[PDB]
Amino acid sequence: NSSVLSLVNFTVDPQKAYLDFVNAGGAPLTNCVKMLTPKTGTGIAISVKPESTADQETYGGASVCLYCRAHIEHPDVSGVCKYKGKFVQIPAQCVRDPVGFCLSNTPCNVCQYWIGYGCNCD
Amino acid sequence: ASADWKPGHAMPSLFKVQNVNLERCELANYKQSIPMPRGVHMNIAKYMQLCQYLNTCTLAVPANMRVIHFGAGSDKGIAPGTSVLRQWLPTDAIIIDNDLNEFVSDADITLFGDCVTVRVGQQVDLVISDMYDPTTKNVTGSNESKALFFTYLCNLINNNLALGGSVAIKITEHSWSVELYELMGKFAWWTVFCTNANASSSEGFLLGINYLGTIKENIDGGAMHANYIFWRNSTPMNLSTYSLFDLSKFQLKLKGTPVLQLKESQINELVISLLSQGKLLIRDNDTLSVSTDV
Ligand SMILES: C[n+]1cn([C@@H]2O[C@H](COP(=O)(O)OP(=O)(O)OP(=O)(O)OC[C@H]3O[C@@H](n4cnc5c(N)ncnc54)[C@H](O)[C@@H]3O)[C@@H](O)[C@H]2O)c2nc(N)[nH]c(=O)c21
Ligand SMILES: Nc1ncnc2c1ncn2[C@@H]1O[C@H](C[C@@H](N)CC[C@H](N)C(=O)O)[C@@H](O)[C@H]1O
Ligand SMILES: [Zn+2]
Ligand SMILES: [Zn+2]
Repeated sequence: NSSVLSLVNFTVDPQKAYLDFVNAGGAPLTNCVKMLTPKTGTGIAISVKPESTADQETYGGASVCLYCRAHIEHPDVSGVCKYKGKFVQIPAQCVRDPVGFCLSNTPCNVCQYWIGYGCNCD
Repeated sequence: ASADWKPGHAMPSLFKVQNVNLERCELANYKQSIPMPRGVHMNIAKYMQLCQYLNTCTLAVPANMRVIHFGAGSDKGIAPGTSVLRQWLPTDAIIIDNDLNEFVSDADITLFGDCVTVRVGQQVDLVISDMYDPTTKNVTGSNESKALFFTYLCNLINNNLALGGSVAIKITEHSWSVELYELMGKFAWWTVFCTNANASSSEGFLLGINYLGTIKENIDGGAMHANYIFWRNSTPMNLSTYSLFDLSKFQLKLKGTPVLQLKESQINELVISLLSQGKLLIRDNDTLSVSTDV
């Protein structure tokens, strides 16, 4: 873990740094906080309470946030993390690297579902 | 066994009333471990089982619930229990957590440093402690009452805990305090709860349910720890997480417990009864201020 974290600490684009590292075979960040949930939730991206469906897993919000995990500045103009204090739903085929998934996808605007992973706005 | 489907075991009055010497703790399955769901830290199950048991207790659950979680960090730099608390508690509850070492968590406020640096300005509603001092593993002589963070926690119960609030404080065979057992006598009810997910450890959560501020039961703390150990030595506990199969009722009931300000003279019997049933908290209703001091 210390390798990729100290790696995203030596660059101006931490998001690109992490993604290029794991796209090149680097080990995803471990110890993301996976919750035990009923697969009953709405299935949205980010939620005050777990909202996993049968195809998702829920993670503690801070633990899947690169900027939280590596103790570096959050890019949000408001300075407030989008994940910390909340829960994040991850497609189950993507649990090998929750942080990589969150760095690579964005929740829709109208609906709060992952674009391409639940957003049916088209 | 039906007990495998419960979140764990609570010390029965059968052992609370014994009078024995403190003996060594010898668990038949000691340190044996149970696999968890893939990627799920064991502390997820531990905290969830603790929460499931507290779901059967008369917890006061107000709006803007004030919760403080000591020993929330880990050697992995993350905070699984805090996340369980976020999942368990009402959305408008305030979680403040703390640990000697740096970590990141889903709490509202996170304070690094010794718990003695945590200055609680107002009274809180629920204290969770999972603190354990590594030096406790150096077993040299007799197993005596311990100070460490228990001194701080004992003073907290006496000064910074709402009437009607509750505590859940981790103890083990060697990590325990006479004073803290005695203070269980100032709550409407108390027990020691051992999760099934970690039943092979002498760990238990010393629970004080509904703080009353006066002595309901006179407890000999040294003797009570000896009873706790006598119970652990007498009681087969099978490691299990079956209680986590059905999580449909996991969240803490939204009781809307009222918060009242009252002078000591006005407590009388109705209020005492309401506090003992988890139906009332007495404390300030200002803005919570929990910060780190120098
Ligand atoms: C209960 N017990 C204690 N001992 C002996 O007494 C010593 C101290 O006993 P303890 O009070 O630490 O109790 P126990 O061993 O049950 O605690 P355990 O290690 O399970 O730790 C419980 C929790 O404490 C916290 N913890 C333990 N160690 C640390 C740590 N180093 N740092 C932070 N937290 C820790 C964690 O939450 C952990 O899950 C033990 O290390 C061992 O030599 C036993 N020996 C046998 N043969 N059978 C036993 O049943 C037994
Ligand atoms: N005096 C203290 N003040 C604050 N934290 C302490 C103190 N003493 C021990 N601790 C913490 O007790 C914690 C015990 C850990 N096992 C906690 C695990 C954590 N609760 C979890 O959810 O995984 C360690 O992180 C210690 O740093
Ligand atoms: Zn963050
Ligand atoms: Zn959409």
